[PDB]
This record gives sequence, C-alpha cells and structure tokens, in this order.
Amino acid sequence: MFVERSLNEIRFWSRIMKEHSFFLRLGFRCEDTQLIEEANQFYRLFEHIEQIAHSYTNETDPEQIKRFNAEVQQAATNIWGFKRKILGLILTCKLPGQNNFPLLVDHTSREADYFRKRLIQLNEGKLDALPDAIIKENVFFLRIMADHAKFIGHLLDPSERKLVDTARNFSNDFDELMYQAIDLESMKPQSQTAPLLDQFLDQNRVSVASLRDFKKTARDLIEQCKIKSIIHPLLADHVFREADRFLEIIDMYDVHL
Amino acid sequence: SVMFVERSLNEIRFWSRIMKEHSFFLRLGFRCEDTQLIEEANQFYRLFEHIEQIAHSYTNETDPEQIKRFNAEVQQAATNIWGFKRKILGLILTCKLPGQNNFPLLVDHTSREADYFRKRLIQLNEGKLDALPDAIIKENVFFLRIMADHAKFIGHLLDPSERKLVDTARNFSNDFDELMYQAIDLESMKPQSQTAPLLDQFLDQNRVSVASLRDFKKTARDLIEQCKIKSIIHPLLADHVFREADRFLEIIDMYDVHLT
Amino acid sequence: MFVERSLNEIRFWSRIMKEHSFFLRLGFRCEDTQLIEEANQFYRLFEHIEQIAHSYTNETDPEQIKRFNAEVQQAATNIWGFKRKILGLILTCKLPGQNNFPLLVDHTSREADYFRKRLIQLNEGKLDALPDAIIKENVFFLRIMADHAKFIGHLLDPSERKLVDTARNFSNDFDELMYQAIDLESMKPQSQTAPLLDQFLDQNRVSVASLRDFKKTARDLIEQCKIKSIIHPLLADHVFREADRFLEIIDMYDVHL
Amino acid sequence: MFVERSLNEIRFWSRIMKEHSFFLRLGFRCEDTQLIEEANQFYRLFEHIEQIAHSYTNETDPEQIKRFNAEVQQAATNIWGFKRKILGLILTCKLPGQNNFPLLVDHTSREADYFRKRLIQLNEGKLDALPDAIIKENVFFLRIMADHAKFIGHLLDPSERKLVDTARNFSNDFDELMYQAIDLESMKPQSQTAPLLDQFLDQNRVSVASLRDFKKTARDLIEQCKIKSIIHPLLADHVFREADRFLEIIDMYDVHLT
Amino acid sequence: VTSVMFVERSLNEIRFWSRIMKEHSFFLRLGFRCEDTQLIEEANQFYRLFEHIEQIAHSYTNETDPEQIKRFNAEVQQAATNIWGFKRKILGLILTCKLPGQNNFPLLVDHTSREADYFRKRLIQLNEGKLDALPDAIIKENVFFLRIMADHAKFIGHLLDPSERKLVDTARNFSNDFDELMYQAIDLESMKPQSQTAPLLDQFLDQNRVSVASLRDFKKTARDLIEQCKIKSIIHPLLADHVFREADRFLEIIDMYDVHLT
Amino acid sequence: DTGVTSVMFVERSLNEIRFWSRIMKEHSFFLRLGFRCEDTQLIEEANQFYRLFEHIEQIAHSYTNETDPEQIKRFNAEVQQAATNIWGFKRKILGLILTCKLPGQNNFPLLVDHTSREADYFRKRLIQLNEGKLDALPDAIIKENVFFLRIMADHAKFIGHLLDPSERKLVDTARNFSNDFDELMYQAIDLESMKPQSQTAPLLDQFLDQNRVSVASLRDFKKTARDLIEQCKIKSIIHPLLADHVFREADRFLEIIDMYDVHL
Ligand SMILES: [Fe+3]
Ligand SMILES: [Fe+3]
Ligand SMILES: [Fe+3]
Ligand SMILES: [Fe+3]
Ligand SMILES: [Fe+3]
Ligand SMILES: [Fe+3]
Ligand SMILES: [Mg+2]
Ligand SMILES: [Mg+2]
Ligand SMILES: [Mg+2]
Ligand SMILES: [Mg+2]
Ligand SMILES: [Mg+2]
Ligand SMILES: [Mg+2]
Repeated sequence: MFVERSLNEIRFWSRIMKEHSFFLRLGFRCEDTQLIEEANQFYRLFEHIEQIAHSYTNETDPEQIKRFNAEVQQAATNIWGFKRKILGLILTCKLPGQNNFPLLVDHTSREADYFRKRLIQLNEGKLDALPDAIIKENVFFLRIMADHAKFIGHLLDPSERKLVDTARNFSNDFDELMYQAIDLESMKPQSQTAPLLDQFLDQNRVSVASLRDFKKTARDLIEQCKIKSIIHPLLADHVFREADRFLEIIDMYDVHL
Repeated sequence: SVMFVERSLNEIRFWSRIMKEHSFFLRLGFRCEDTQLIEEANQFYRLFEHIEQIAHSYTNETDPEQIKRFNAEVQQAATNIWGFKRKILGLILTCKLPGQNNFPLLVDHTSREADYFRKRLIQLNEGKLDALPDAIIKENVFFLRIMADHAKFIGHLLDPSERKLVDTARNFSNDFDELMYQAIDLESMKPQSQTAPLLDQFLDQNRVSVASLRDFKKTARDLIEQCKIKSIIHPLLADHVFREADRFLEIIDMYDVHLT
Repeated sequence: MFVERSLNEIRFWSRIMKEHSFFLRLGFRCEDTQLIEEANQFYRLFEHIEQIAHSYTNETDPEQIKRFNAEVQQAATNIWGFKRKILGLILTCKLPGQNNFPLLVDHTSREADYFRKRLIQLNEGKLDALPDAIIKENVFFLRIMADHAKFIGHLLDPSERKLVDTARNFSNDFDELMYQAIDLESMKPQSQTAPLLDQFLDQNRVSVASLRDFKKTARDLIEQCKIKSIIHPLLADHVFREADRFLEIIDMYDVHL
Repeated sequence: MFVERSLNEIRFWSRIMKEHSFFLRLGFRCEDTQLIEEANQFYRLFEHIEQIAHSYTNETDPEQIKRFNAEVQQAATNIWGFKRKILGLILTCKLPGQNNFPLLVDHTSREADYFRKRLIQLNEGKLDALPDAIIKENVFFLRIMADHAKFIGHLLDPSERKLVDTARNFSNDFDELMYQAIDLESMKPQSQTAPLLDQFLDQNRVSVASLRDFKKTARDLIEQCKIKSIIHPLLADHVFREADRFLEIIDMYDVHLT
Repeated sequence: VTSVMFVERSLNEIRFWSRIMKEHSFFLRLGFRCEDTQLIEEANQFYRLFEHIEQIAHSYTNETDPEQIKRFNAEVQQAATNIWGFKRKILGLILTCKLPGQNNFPLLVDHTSREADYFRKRLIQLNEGKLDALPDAIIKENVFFLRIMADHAKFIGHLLDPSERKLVDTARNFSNDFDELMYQAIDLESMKPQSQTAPLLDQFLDQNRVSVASLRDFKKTARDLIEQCKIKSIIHPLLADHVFREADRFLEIIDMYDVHLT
Repeated sequence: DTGVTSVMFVERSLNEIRFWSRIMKEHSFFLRLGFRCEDTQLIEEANQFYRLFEHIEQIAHSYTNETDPEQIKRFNAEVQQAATNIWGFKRKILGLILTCKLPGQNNFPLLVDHTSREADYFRKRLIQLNEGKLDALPDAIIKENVFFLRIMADHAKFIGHLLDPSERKLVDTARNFSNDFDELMYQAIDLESMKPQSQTAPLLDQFLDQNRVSVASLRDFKKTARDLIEQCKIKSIIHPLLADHVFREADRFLEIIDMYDVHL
C-alpha cells in the first residue's frame, strides 16, 4: 500500500538522516567550518522533510506523494555523497583530531542508501516478494545491529567493564547471525523454503529483542546519568529505534509466512 | 597478447583440475541409489579431466584465437557444473536425499568456485581484468571466505577424537571469519578505503594468516596420506584445499608486489 | 525381575543395533558391496529380533527367554566383531572416501558390547550392587552422551554456527562430567557414600536433561527440514532415545537411594 | 642527584602535561569556549616549562632548580584541578556531545598528581628507598599501562578487529599484573624481599617490553595511515613514550637490586 | 538515643568481627606445621581472647552504659591491633620461606589481616565520632568488601578438590566477576568526589548487589554440601560458614546504603 | 637412555625400585603434612611407611646389575607387598576424608587417590617383572601414556591449587597445562578403546609425537617452578620437595616417550 508505506519509511528514515548530521557534526574538528555547515544544512533539510511527512496522511494524493518520494530520494543521495566525502578525508588522514569512526561513517552511508533504494522500489512497484525481503532485510539489519553493538562498546567508558563486556557478547552474537544470513543468501533461491526461512527469523528474533531490550535500558541509564560513556543520549535512543524497527519487520514477516 | 595466453592457460590448468575434483568429491557424498546424479558427476569428471589435458597440451605460442575459443567452451562447462551444483543444493535443502553426505555449505562452496572461474574467463575474453585496488579487494573478499569454509570442513571432517587438530582447525576458522569481516568492511568503504597504505596493511595482515593455514593444510595432508591421524577426509581433498590456499597466497604476494 | 528386564533391554537395544547397521551402511562406499550386504544382514537379523521381543510378554516361560538371551547375545558379539573389522579397515585407510567416523564405529561397538555383557548379567544373575551400578552406568553413558554432542556438532552443516556452538558447549559439559565420573570410579568404593553418590546423580541429571531436550528439538527440526545438516532424521531420533534411556536410569537410581 | 633527576622528570612530564592539554581540547565540544581556551593556556604554560627545563643543565645552581621545581609543582597542581573540574562536568552530564572518556580524564589527572608528588619528594629530600619505589612505581605504572591498552582498543575503528583484539589481550594482561602488584603492595614490608621483588620486576618487564613494541607499531601505522582509528598520531607517540619510561625505570631498579 | 546508636553499632561491629578474628585464629592454626608449637600456642590464646570478647559482646545490650562500651571498644581495638601484628609476623615467616610445609596461603594471611585492620579502624571511628558520611562510606566499604569477595572465590576454588571441576569452574567465574567489580570500584574511587553522584552511586550498588547476592547463595549451598559431605574439598565446614557470613554482612551494608540513598 | 625401559630383569627392577621407592617414601612425608596434628595414629603410620621405602631405596641403591637374579626376585616380591601395604593405607586415608571423618586436614582426595595409582603401578610393574610379562611395545605405548597423561593432568592441578591465588600469571599457566593434558588424556582413552585396531605404527608415532611436546613443556615448567620455590621467588604452599617430586615423574614419562619413539 504505496501511501501507507512511503510515509512510514520517510517518517522514520528522515529522522535518522537528520540525527546522523548532528552526530557527524559532533565529531568534526572545530576548525572544519565548511563541513560543519554542510552538516547543519542537511540537518534542517531532513528536519523539513520530516515535518512534511507528518503533515501528510494515508488520504494524501498518490501523485503528490510520488513527487515527494522522488524529492526525498534526491536528499538521501546527497547526504550519502556527503558521508562518503567525510569517509575519504578521514581515511586519507586529512582530519587528525577528528572523532568520527570510519565505521560509523560508512554505516550511516549504508542506511542512507538503504533509504534511497527503498524509495525507488516504492515509486517503481519494485517492492520485494516475501522470500527475498526476509533475506535482504535481515542481511542488512543484522550487520547494522552488529555495528551498533560495537559503537556502544567503543563509546562506553572503559571503566564500565561489565556493560563493555555485555555489548561485546552482543557484538559477537550478531557477527555470527550475520554470517548465517550471508550463507543463507548464497544458498538462494534454494535456501528460500518455508521451513528454513521460518527458523532463520525465529533465531534472529531472540537476539534482536534482547539487543533492543538492552539499548532501551542503556538509554535510560545514560539519560539518568547512571553510567559513564561518551554516548549522546540521542544516539542511544536512535539505535534503540533502529533495533525496534528491525524487530517489527521480523515480527511482520513471520506473520506473512 | 601472448600474456593473454599465459593467463588463460594458468587459470584453466588450475581451476579445471578443481572442477574435476569437485565432481569426485560430490559423488562420494551421494547415496548409492542416486545413479543419475552419480553418473552426472562422472560425466563432469570426464569432461574436465579432458579440459585439463587439453590445457596442458597448449602452450605460450598457441594461436590466441584458438585460446579465446577454448575459453568460451571451458566457460560454458563452468556454467554447467555450477548449474549442476545448484541443483544438488536445491535437493539437499528440501530433504529430497535423506542419508546423503555432502554439506550444503560444501555444495555452495564449490559452486562459488565455479562462478569465480566462469567470470575470470569472461574477464580474460573481454580484456576486462580489474584495476589493482579492485582486484585486491575482490580477490580477498572471495578467497578469505573460501579459507574460512576450508577451516570448517577440515574441522568437521576430522574425527572428533582428534581433539588437538580439531581445536587448531577451529582457531583458523575463527581468524578467517575475523579477516573476512575486515575485508567486507574495507569493501564497503571503497573507493575511499582503496589507498596504498590501507591496502598494503590489509594484504600484510592476510598473508601471515594464509601462509599459516597453507602450512597446516599441507601438514594435515601429509598426515592423512600416511594414516597418522583419524578423519573422513579423502587425501585428495586435503591436497585440493592446500592447492587453493597456495593459489591465494601467490595472488596476495602478486598484488603485494604490484603495489609496494 | 529377570523377564521384564531382558525384554526391556532387548526391545530397546535390538532396535539400536538394527539402527547402527543402517547408519554404517551409509558411510560405506558404493564399491564396498560385501560390507553393504553384511550390514543389511545385521539389519535384517536385529529387526527380526526386535519383532520377536515385541511378541513376548512378562508371562513367557523363563527358559524360553534365557535362550532368547543367549541367541541375541551371540548376535551382539557378531555385530561387535563386524564394527571392529570396519574400525581396522578405516584406521589403516583401506577404504578411502568412506564416511563413517572411527569414533562413531568404536562408539557403536562400545554400545554393542554393553548389550552383550548385560545379557550375560541377566543369565548369570550377576547384576550389579546399586553403588557399583550407579558408577558403572554413568561412566558408560556420560561418554556416550559426550560422543553424541560431537557427532551432532560435526554432522551439522558448518553454516549452522549457533547450533554447532550449542553442541560444542554440551560436548565440553559432558567431557567434564565424565572426567568427574572417572575420578569417582578410581575413588571407589571409598567414594561410594550415599551423599557423594546422590550429589553425583544430581549434577549429571541437569546436563542429561538439557541434552535430551536439545536432541528432541534438533530431531524435530531436521524432520521438518528447518535446519541444514547431514544428520539423518533417524540418527537424531536414535541419540534422543539413548539420551531418554539414560535419564530413566538416572531417575530410577536416585529413587532407590 | 637532585638537579639531574629534577630536570629529567620535568623534561618528561612537562611534555606529557602539554600533550594532555591538547588531547583534552580535542575532546571538548565547539561551544565550550572557556574550556578550550583554558586548555590552550595550559598547553602554553607547559611548553614554556618544557623549554626552560631543556635549557638548564646538570650544572645549574640547585637553588634555581629548587625554585623551578616549586614553580613547576604549582603548574601541575593547577592542571590537576583543571582535569578534575572537567571530570565533574562530564560525570554530572553537563557536556553532552563531548568526547573525552572520563577514564582518560581521571588517568591524566593521576599522571599530574604523580608529577606534582615527585617534585615535592625532590624538594624535600624524600625520594623512596628502593623496595618502596619498586612497588609504588609498578603499582602506579602498571595501571597506566592497563588504561592505555583500553584507550587504544576503544579509539581503534571497530572494524580493525585483529588490532582491537590484540589491544584487549594487553588490557587483560595488565589488569592481571596490576592486581598482582596490589597484593604485593598489601603484603609489604614482608613481601619486600630481594627474591620476590626480583621476580616481580621480571614478570612485569616482559609485558611492558611487548606493550612498548605494540605501541611503536601502532604509532607507525597511524602515522602512515595504514589503519583505521580515531587516535591522533601524537596520542600514539605519547603512550609509547610513557611505556618506554616505565621500562627504563624497571631496568634501573633491576640493576640496583643486583 | 544517639548514645544508644553508638552502642548498638559498637556491639554489632564487635559481635560480628570478634567471631571472625576468633575463627581466623583457628583456621591459621590448622595450616601451621605440627612442630611450630610457639605459633600454635599464640594462635590458641587469640582464639580464647576473641571467644571471651564475643561472649561479653553478646551479654552487653543496647541499654549498656555508653562509657563502658566506649572502654570496651578501646580494649578490643587493642586486641585487633595485636592479632593484626600476629597475622603479619606469620606472613613474614611464610614469605621468607621459613615454614616449609605450612598450609596457610599468604594471600589468606594477608586477607585475614586486612579484616583485622578494618575492625581496628571501625572501632576508632566509633570512639572518635568519625564515621564516614554516606557518599564515602559507600565507596570505601564496597572497595574493601569487593576485594574480600574476590579473594573468597579464589579460596573456595583452590580448596575444592580438583576433581570437583564444575564447582571449581563456578568459583573461578565468581572470582573473575569480582575482580571486575573491584576494578570498577577502584576507578569510581579515584574519580571521587566527582563520581559521588546519587545516580552513579545507586547504579554502583545495584550492579554489585546482583553479584553479591548470587555469591551469597553459592557460599551457603557450598557450606551445606560440605556439612553434608556431598562434595570433595579441604574446606573446613566452619570456613565455608565464615565466608558466607562475611558475604551476608556485605549484602546487608549494600541494602542499608541503597535504602539510605533512596 | 638411563634404564627406564630396560628389558633386562635385574637392571629394570633396580631402576624401577630406585625410582618408585623414592617416590613412595616422599608420598609418606607429603601425606603426613596434611594430617591434623591430633591424628597421631596416621602420623605414626605415615612415618613408618616413610622409613620402609627409605630403607628399600638404600638397598636398591646397594644392589648392582651383577646381583643374583634370585635375590632380586625375592626383593621384588617384598617390595611388591610393601607397595600393596602403602596402597591400602592411602585408600584408608581416602575413606576417612570422603566420609568427612577428619575435618581440617589438608590432603586433597584427588591427591591421595593419585598417590594410590602410582603405588598400584609400582605394584603391577614388579608383578610383570617377577612373572616375566612386561608388555609388548604397542601395548606399553598405549598403557603408559594413558597412565602418565593422567598423572601429568593431576599435577598441573595440584600446582594450580597449591600456588597462592595471588600468583595469577603462574596459576593461569598451571591451568593451561591442566587443560592440555585433560585433552591429551582423552585422546589416549579413545586410542585405547580403539585398540588393537588403532595400534598401527603411524597412529602410535603421531600419538607419541603430540604427547612429547606437551610433556617436555610441562617438564620445563615444573623445573622452573621448582627453582623459583627453592629461591623463594614465588608465593605458594608447595613444598620444594613436592615440586621436585613431580618434576622427576614428568622427566621419567619423557624418557619413556623418547625411548618408545626410537624403538618405534
Ligand atoms: Fe543510524
Ligand atoms: Fe575447491
Ligand atoms: Fe547407538
Ligand atoms: Fe599521559
Ligand atoms: Fe574472615
Ligand atoms: Fe608422586
Ligand atoms: Mg544504525
Ligand atoms: Mg575450496
Ligand atoms: Mg549412541
Ligand atoms: Mg598516559
Ligand atoms: Mg574473609
Ligand atoms: Mg604424581
């Protein structure tokens, strides 16, 4: 259902790109003034997109929404190229002193691209059949979960030994499920049977729910200032919502099967 | 031009032998009632053995045009064995062959190796070999997975009573899992991650690991040849994975030099 | 009670022997026709024996059973001898490309032996004092438990990382209980105090009950084609019953104590 | 030797405090304008101190060296206060968005406290006798090493998995050496025998050597951009130089013990 | 009222650690060589001294005249000092290898004397009207006790028969777990007074309590298994009980402080 | 080659008695050390065993390869009764500890049982000698490794447990050896079950090979720890003579491994 889904995607992901520019900005060196401005530009861009998405509704004219999709797709492409650009400066050591992790940069670029791609599937009636969506969403989100588990463990203060270790065991849980998901993807279309796919979702579910439960707790502790970390609480909430979205997808794909 | 000829003969002398051996290994995994599948495997064995013989008869003086035609026929043999491995996998995954003995990972593994070969031939035939930074990343992302799978197969095919070597295999298994992920990340970070320093460190880190597995596979192979250890690894399988490890090592050293 | 016991043993173990003959035949190469024919021979002979034991009842003439015992006890000596001949051929590498694990072969042979000597026990009335019994069965069966955890781990498709790992944890669990059993053994009969034996039995039960559930779970998943393995739906059922059986014995030993 | 040792200590630790000033400012948010310039002030104070230290010689009037020590002591007290104040802002979440690890702020404050305490010992004639120094230096420095291994592992890009895991193994190695150090410490003066302290120095030396070498290597790969991290090259050379001084101390205690 | 709280606290402190110092006297005597008779005799007098101090501590009441309790604190603190000196003398003898054959872990001797020292310093706090405020109490007590629980896990693991592999593995896990909390506690402590926020202190207590409760259960079960003869060890049943009571003490303190913080 | 694997009746006898008599004598001291001071029956009974094996060791050392095979044969049967006696004593002690009849004593039950296994092995070896039934090489290889890999795995726990827990590095090293030999022992058990099929020269050669690297390494670790204890350089409750006692036992296992390797 094109209008339904378009707006869901955009409401969620544009909040994400908006938040991304804030985080990337926090990690720029103070003197990198052009990059700080770009970041602020993209901040307001996606902020604006966000407001527009919320002001639409299921009863909005499909054509108007197709144009919005096309427009949001172009913003998703522009934040993407911006992230790449930062990645190349960091990776060539052009920004000594800077505090963006290359992996987080690449990470946020993959989500931007997940976003632009989804918009194209929508505007093209090229959504995926259930067998393909189960594999591709999982292969995608399981890497994203594994990434978050490392961001948290890296941004936790090293004195927080027990929570650093807990995030470490989540970073290994998802490293390993991502690999099962990579194998399952190579064995397609042969792997794409009812019983293999149901088991695959079954097994991912218990972890994601656990991780989601963990990001929530972590978020509340950070907000209450109960732990030591360089984790901005908006970041903690952000990865919580990404986890929570993965879990909804997993649960709805398990209903469709 | 003559170097198109070298490179095609090297690729075929190596991978044709691998495709022929795959046919043997897969058939060894078949239940004794699967005569069609068994006979199909034997056909592919005969086919690639014959492709291998031809490839060792041609030479660096051979007409580039007859080499180019050999490539397209060999590339079609590759497409077909790939097609056949895919059908075996389908069957395993739907439990059509209860009692069969081929790991589905092994069936996808060898089928991945047929695809590698397929695409290399096309690359040569079009004169479309990758630039150094893409080759490096592409060859490794692929071969590090292969080494990772090897280490698992060895570990699963060793007899559970050979605790020390099973444990060693699992340590290798763990390292190449780790190296594949580093390569998946590099790959995602490309072209930004394709700088001289990053790629030299990537290859350096890989080389120490690959040479060590290479040595373990050889030592394993010598032991299985003399019945010094307990397993269900046919000696030729031990030799096969040792050869593919050696191949990978030469390629890394190749690129290492091209860059350094 | 000599009769109920014999038939219980024979009804259970003959099926185990029938089943080995079939598992072994699948490791045999297609060229190895004499081995295949002999294995199908032991399959047919224990199946026949299964059938005979399901026809008898606790009413049956003692002597007609004391001689069914000796019959069957010969059949178990013979299958034992055959699993041994397979072992020798495997260990000197005269059958390259076969798919039976030497550990598997020595393991069937140990089970086969166990049966042989139990029948002897039943006919000689040399059945074990309770303290000696608890230590003997547990040593034997813990080891069987420890091998099974390995066979499961090795015969699962390597792409089943989560499940391979679970089997490995069990494997280590049971190696540990066995080494504990072994030390109690050497400490016998000094170690054969009621509380020591009661603590022994308690520790082992938690693990055996775990693994039993795992096996049941795994079997159900392979039957349903939910997981990637080269474990036969029958083999999984086979180790489940041996697990199940061992738990019966443990529970009964705690009761008589 | 009062002058020698003062100058040695000052030349080393002044560069260290100057470097902290730089790392701390990198961790501040851009609107933290007063923090940034307070950091830049210490940067300068200590560069100047470093310059003066480097221009005096073993032959300088002890009375001027004594006064320099006292001047340096106060500078070290003030940056220690500055470090603590920053610790307080962070721990009460007054600075969201900032990127200085509280552990790192605490750690640099512990280094400042060490510097300042060594200047007092110097000026008072109250340096430790050997068996006390051995235990005290090691208890202190082994902790410095455990932290550094954790800072390295955290500041490494998460995708640098082999290097992340090597750093963790070093963190684990040093936690364990530090706890051994803490029990020896509790067991003193009884544990202060030549044999126990000889073996202490020996166990410790080998991981300090490996760690120094890992730091050298990390520094060189970062300088050459061969790996991914958020570790300024200078932070790499810095911890490398703290590892090296610990190792020089171990070697000189070992010589004295023998 | 306030004098009554001085008295209550003094007698709680003394009732508890007088028992501990006494038992330590026994434990250490058990680990001496049979030919070390002067040491054994000296251990035997300390047992008897704390036995009597414990007796008197249980006969005094909350109604006891504070001046007398004060005099009692001072004398028992002199006894604490004296057994500390003894424990340290022994540690010396061992670390200079002069008792080949003895069976007391030097870590244990040193552990016992840290508890002797704790007891001696609590009594001076009580007598001088100088108890820790809540923020410092919370950090000083956990720092002390976390090290104690860590040591205990080690002793259990070393004193279990090696054939008890599962139980040795649980002790060792608990040991690792408490090394970890101890080291969190040492970083919190260095970050004081900045780290002394109600929020950071509440989480510190919560995180420690999960562990201490869990080890407390374990030490009780182990104690019962040993009294019942169900497991193989060289752990005197009383020693198991002793370390259970110290865990229980520590869990009390965490609850009383969680309460007073909330 | 120092006689450990000799098949000459006299030489092998003296070698075995010289070595194991000293071992049992030292067990008599170690066991005594773990008794409560009030258990004087035990203390006295241990001192007597200490005295017996001390005596036997001096006599073994007085005999030569030239001594009359009839004397040696009677000596062996005496020494064999002695070994049966100390074995029963150790089992008695074990029984007392397992019924918790001695609260506060310090001998591990695994240690007591382990000393009774070394005793039983002395026992059975002298019976082989007198009856003329030393094992053929493929059996000796399996049987000795199974016995001695267990001895080695027990020792690395004895060291693990008797080191002060504040020696974290060394206690961790002990544990790694302990796990290695657990694993080597379980390999031998399987090898032993798979016999006589497994007794091929290639499988026994690999077995010994793998066994050797761990044994030489534990041997070296035990010599090093011995020297650190004599010097007072580490913290433990390991008597310096216990450290040397388990070094001599590893060392002998190493001769056996190296000599079997040659013969093989
Ligand atoms: Fe995001
Ligand atoms: Fe291949
Ligand atoms: Fe079976
Ligand atoms: Fe510093
Ligand atoms: Fe205590
Ligand atoms: Fe011994
Ligand atoms: Mg994300
Ligand atoms: Mg391959
Ligand atoms: Mg079985
Ligand atoms: Mg530092
Ligand atoms: Mg205590
Ligand atoms: Mg021994």
